[PDB]
Amino acid sequence: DAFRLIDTGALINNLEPRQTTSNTGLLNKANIQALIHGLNRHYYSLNIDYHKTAKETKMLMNLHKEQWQSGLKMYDYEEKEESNLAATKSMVKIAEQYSKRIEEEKELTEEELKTRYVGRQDPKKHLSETADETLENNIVSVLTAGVNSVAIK
Amino acid sequence: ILDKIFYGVLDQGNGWLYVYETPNQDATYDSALELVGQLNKVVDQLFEKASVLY
Amino acid sequence: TLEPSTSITLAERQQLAYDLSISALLGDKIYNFGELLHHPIMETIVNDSNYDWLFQLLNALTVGDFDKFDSLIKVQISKIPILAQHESFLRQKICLMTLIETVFVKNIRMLSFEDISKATHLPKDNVEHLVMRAISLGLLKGSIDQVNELVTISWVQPRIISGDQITKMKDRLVEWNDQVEKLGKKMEARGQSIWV
Amino acid sequence: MSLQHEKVTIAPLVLLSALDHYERTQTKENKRCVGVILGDANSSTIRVTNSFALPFEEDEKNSDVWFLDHNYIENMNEMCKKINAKEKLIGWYHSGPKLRASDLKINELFKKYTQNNPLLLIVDVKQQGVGLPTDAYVAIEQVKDDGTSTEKTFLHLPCTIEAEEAEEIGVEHLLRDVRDQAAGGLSIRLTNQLKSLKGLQSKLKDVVEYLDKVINKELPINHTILGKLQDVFNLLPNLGNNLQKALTVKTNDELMVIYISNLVRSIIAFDDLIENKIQNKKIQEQRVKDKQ
Amino acid sequence: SLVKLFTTNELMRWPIVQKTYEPVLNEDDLAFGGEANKHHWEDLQKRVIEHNLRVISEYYSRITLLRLNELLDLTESQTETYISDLVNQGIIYAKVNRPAKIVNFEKPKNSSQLLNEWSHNVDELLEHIETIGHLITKEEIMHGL
Repeated sequence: DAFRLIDTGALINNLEPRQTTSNTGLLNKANIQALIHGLNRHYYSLNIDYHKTAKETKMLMNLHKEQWQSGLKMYDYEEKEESNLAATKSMVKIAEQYSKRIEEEKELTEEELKTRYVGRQDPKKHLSETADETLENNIVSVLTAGVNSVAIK
Repeated sequence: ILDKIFYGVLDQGNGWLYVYETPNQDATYDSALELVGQLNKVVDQLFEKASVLY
Repeated sequence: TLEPSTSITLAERQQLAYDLSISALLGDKIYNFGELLHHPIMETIVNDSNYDWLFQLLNALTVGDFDKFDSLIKVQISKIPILAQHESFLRQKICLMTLIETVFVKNIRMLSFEDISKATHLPKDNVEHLVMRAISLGLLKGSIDQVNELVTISWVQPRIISGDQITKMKDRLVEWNDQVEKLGKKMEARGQSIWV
Repeated sequence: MSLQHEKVTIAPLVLLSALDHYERTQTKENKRCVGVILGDANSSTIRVTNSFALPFEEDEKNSDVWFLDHNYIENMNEMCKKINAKEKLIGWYHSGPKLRASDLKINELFKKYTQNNPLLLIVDVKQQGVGLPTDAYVAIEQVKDDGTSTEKTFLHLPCTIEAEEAEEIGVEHLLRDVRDQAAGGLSIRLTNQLKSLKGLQSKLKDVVEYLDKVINKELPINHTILGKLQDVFNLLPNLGNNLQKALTVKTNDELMVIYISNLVRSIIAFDDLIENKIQNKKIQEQRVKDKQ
Repeated sequence: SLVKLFTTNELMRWPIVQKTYEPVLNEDDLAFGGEANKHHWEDLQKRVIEHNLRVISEYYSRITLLRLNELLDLTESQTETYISDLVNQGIIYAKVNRPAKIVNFEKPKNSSQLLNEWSHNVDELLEHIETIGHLITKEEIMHGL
């Protein structure tokens, strides 16, 4: 946010240089702590409008463009099995915790469930997160394997 | 062989003692089966919870 | 790294080319003479007949001729005792030349003891040591099999590519690129609902 | 001599300064624009961080009529050192569109100012490209591919655009209208896969075109390129047998894992539906018995 | 020359070594230098046989027993004893087939190894195609001038 000093004795007129001929300046709201140091007392605030250009915004996109030779690169086919086995074991444990959760939920009152899973692993969002993450990783692995097996040959 | 010390198979052809590497029994399927059992139990508990809805 | 300011004596450079040919023939980690033959260094004796015998022998080496090689080596074994000392090494070079050229012509990732024996003139019992030398020197990366003579071949030492080979490689490129384009078109058409 | 040319990292500020430079000096067609690429080096990954304008001049004539001010480099060096002593000259960049004749010649002028081998950075300032518009070219001496005198020429390096904390904030703010911040994980990975496939197709078409040119002898015969192509063919695996069976068994296992995960997702949805129905029934009862 | 013999991946004949380098080795002290050094010659024979096996297993895959005895020069049963000892220590992967008189020096490849090799080959192919693409433009500039 830019600033520019108040004039001087225009406070005698009390008309700090601000003619509200448009709403475009009044939309911005002065900060709280900024007024503590004095905002409308010594330097009327200004507006800030970053103006872009088609060339610049087109091509700053390149910061999130991966290398072309990385999409078809399958990673080592041992980690993709250890990860699956670990995810399956975690799924088994989380399902057991889900069973005990459902068992315990029968005799709990809402004033506790509103704060029950604050400090302990909620064994439902973990299950959904593990399922979604492993399914996404697995689908990507399948598609990469098949695509390279067909196109590369 | 019956005690599974070496995973060979004895034969009565002429006195041969074929020796085979240990089997694999991949852990993924065992984990999947325990998961399936746990999800079965979860299904029964969830339907029991749905009795109040009915 | 030679410079055009001076090319010293033509006779001395001819002798240098002669020595280079001798060393290439008697060098261990050299198994393709194409670089020397089509280099300007060979222009010094590209016409002279005094050292034409070794040029013919080098051409036979590259082609793989046996009887012509035998006659030439018999006649010129007395030209220098240095070549006479390493005649067995030269014969092993002939055998390796024949093996490499037969692998590159007949293709086939597998082979047989009988084919190598016929194409290298060695008995079917010495082919094994021949491939031992070939693998150790880095020409191939295969693996032997003696119970059934089925020598297996993998990546082979590269060779300078001629004009004809370009057309076949270009056509294979065209086919591969067309396959890739078809796969990409199918992939784009099938999943246009999520490509954002 | 340092071998530091393995990886190149560019902050977006250098590149945007390049674009600003090109749009500022009103460079028309065929007029290249050149500046310096201040950054940090002596590590394996050369990193470009800041740039500035240079008074480079050249007539579209004999390649040796190129002109460049010598005092300007040191004069900028002193001020930039005063601002920050951690940014040292590591070469130069030109405003594309592709390598020119004088690139090898002018690079030697920056040899004394630079400490390591000067770095060339091609910038596709007018944006004809599709991939990254930046590539590095370190001048090194290696034997000729035609069996002739060793030549000191340029070598391409893998350049990746990466930002630091200071510049990532600005980049994320500036393009905070076109980037799809929702996107989704699997969808963005699949889009990356398709983009990589299209890039492979484009490079294959370029190689095919170059071979078509070389068979007509518009270009000479390079045995290194042909050898690399033959190696590419040799490395091409044959699938359509033992590898086929291994791939099939892995795919089957992987699909079974996918099946398990989908089952888990379905049961989670089941619990969500049950809980939501319970809460809806409770809300209906609440409204009914409080209205009455 | 002796160092060259025990560094090159090439099988050597035991009698050739035992009759070629034997005089120079014998005229010495400490090692191979008298009756008390007879303890060393057996060790040298064992080492050369071990080197022969380490080369053959690196090259061969289905060596038959008769030719294996020919190469190692071990009589008939010392060959099987040696193979047994070296595999028991864990240097080489070997498996005998006495009724068929075959030796399977190759190690069967698990699916993980196969797919890792395929992935590495595909990665090398992609890297090489990138290098070709980036050299094509350089040479086009060089000879388009």
